Amino acid sequence: TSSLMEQILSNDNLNRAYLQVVRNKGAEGVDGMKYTELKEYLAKNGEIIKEQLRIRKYKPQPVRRVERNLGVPTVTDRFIQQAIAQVLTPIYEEQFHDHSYGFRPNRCAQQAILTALDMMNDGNDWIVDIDLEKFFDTVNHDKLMTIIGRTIKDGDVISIVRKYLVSGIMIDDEYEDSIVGTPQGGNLSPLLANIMLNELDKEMEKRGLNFVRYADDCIIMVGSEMSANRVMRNISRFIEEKLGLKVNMTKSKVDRPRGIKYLGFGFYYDTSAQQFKAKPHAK
Amino acid sequence: SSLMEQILSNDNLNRAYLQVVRNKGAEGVDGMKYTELKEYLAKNGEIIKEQLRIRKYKPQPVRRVERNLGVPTVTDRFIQQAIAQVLTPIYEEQFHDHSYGFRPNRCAQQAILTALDMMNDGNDWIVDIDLEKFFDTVNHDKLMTIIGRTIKDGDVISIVRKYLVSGIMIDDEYEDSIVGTPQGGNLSPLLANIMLNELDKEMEKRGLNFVRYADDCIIMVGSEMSANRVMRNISRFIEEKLGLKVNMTKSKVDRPRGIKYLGFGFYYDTSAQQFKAKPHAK
Ligand SMILES: [K+]
Ligand SMILES: [K+]
Repeated sequence: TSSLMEQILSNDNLNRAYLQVVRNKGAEGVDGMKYTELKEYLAKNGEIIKEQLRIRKYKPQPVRRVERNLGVPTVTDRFIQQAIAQVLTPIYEEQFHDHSYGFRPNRCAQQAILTALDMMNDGNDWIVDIDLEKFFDTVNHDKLMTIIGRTIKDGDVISIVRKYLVSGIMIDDEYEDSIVGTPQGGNLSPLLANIMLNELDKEMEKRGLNFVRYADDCIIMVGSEMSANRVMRNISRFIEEKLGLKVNMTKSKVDRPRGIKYLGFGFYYDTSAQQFKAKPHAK
Repeated sequence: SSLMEQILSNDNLNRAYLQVVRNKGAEGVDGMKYTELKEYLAKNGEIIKEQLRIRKYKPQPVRRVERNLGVPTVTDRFIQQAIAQVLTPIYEEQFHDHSYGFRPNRCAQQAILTALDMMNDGNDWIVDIDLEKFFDTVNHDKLMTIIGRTIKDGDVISIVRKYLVSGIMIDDEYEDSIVGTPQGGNLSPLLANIMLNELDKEMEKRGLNFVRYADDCIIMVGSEMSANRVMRNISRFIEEKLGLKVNMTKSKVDRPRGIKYLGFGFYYDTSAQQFKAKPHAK
């Protein structure tokens, strides 16, 4: 991974990124450029942008704050972000935990719900529901880049990824309202969050915990109230002390499935089926 | 090494019994609880196996439960699961990538995502064909003939036909956006997918953009005239070639806002400038 920048800038990869970003549509960024204008802009500026990226002179624009609050990158920056993610995603898909489901290829929120239901119906129906503050509002950039740097050795890729953090990329959280569809502004930021939170997945696996995670939204299924309180404390301590993220103490809770709201779903006991099932909760 | 001996193998039966216990569920007509299956098979498994080998095993009728469900006895769920475990890998290689219902590693949300991608590519006239319940209308001989193209083991054909007669069908709680283990669906959804795969191949040959979840399919077309023509042609194929029943008053052509599919409604996100989906009011 010492020379990933030229893979990112290859003609095939950039053309795939352009196609995907146009397919994703979305609102315009701070430059007012519509997604239908990207093609003509890159015909004139694509080679200049490649040369700027090669010497770390490309300057991402700040995201446009759009009001749910969204940070929308310019369509040029979504294109570059997508080009970066197309190369890093296969690298990290080999590392990620099978119970991580958010913003990953061939995975979705319903899969996370099904796995959690299997866990609850096996007897692990004490739920540790840890609530985290917004990832990109709180993550330490140096800590994140150090974690990424364990795998990515290409300093040019490290450099532009850091610049996109400063630009304000963030996670579109409409999945919390059970919305299905293409997120806005999420070509790169959800991958970066998964890289950091993959350290949490590894810790929970090391502890033998049953969990599902969707971006920064995790639930842990344990067998007793005493064990649930112990896990709530230990994992909350780990997240704040080792990952430097922030736990919402009042919103985090231990409960039975009936009290959990997760990825827009609630849980209930089906007395005919004699097991827990899930359905969208009232909103 | 026949299909039936594969179904009755020790590894296959043990996996089937474990999965059926894991699936829990209500009792069938014999009153046997899922917690009683282990002891019953310890005592009677060899008799059951012998009866299956010589085509003398008799499935019990499903139990009507109330949304109406037909619940097989837990022994029959076990045998159905044992059959499905061998037939599923065979048919998984024949099935279409836009078939999502009751298949390993596939779910309703994936069908929604694929449909949304087709809609946002400009195919936002939706053909919404409504079929009467598959197992209330399918002709058993027609279904078994389609299955027989692949399954040549007469002992497997025999027991599958007997399960059709017993009344197996498809738990449709996914229509209410419910996520979880269906009741009574160890074998019936696979059989429905085997026949409806004939529709998938016909739609693929016609170059149509579609998604299907069991007997619930929507087709994404570029214009109103094209959508009505597809509705005409595909409804005719379903009735004439598959012998299924199309409900005229419920089979419509509409824009995404008028479609309810797998519990989801569709709307146009003006900020994102694209269609998205979310649970519809119920
Ligand atoms: K959570
Ligand atoms: K339909």
